[PDB]
Amino acid sequence: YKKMKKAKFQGNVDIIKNAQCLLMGISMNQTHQSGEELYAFINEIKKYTNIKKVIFVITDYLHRHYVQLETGLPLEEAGKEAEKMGESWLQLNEASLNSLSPVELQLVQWKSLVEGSDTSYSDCLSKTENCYRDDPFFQQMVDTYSNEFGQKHCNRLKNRIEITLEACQQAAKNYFLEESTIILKFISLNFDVITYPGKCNQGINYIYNKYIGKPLNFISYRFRSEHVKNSLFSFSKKTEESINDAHQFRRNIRS
Repeated sequence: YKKMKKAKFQGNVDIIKNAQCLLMGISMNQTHQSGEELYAFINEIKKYTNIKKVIFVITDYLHRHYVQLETGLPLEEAGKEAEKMGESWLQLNEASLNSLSPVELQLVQWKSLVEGSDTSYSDCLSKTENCYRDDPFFQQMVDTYSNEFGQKHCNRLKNRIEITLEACQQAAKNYFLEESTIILKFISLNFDVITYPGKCNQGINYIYNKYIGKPLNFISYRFRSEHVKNSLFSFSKKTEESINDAHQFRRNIRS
């Protein structure tokens, strides 16, 4: 026996009621944007019949910075490795993607935003990189992240490879800067509301306010479970492993 997961948006939802296009960045570290929880999300959003379009950005290519750290591969080649994760996500979540209809689905690959589908992205990164040099608030934000996640990653890797705490910090810094910059590419997709099962990335919020000069239309959502007559996903594996986790475990098998 098993309860049903339902999703609910946090705070006043008028921001959704006035929207026609909804965007969500799909993270490879989440467990909350796959399987039951994704289906839960799509179920809730379809209740807002003003939503004609949903955009999912698959955030996998972003991870090449960390995959390079692990593997020593060239960055584009680390990128191919990283894009295996997005293939895993697509294949794990066909049910949810096809359930959106008649709401139109747009799938966006991170690689398309960073490398063209122009010099649109490199221009966007320049703004983010200038901001890191010039804004002590943003510089501290980035530094704080790269120090924290530098540490987490070096301790993850110390026993299996020769690695420096400085190497890990650099990769984490470039990761965060790319992630911060992407919001400048998201606006090109014409979304009206952006959402996530948790708080919005602070890099993303900062860059948006600074260079658009408008409040970001973000709303989070949370999950709850209820007793129901017939509960779905009962044959689902009861193991909360992110796709990044599984792909790492996978790469340990081949050292």
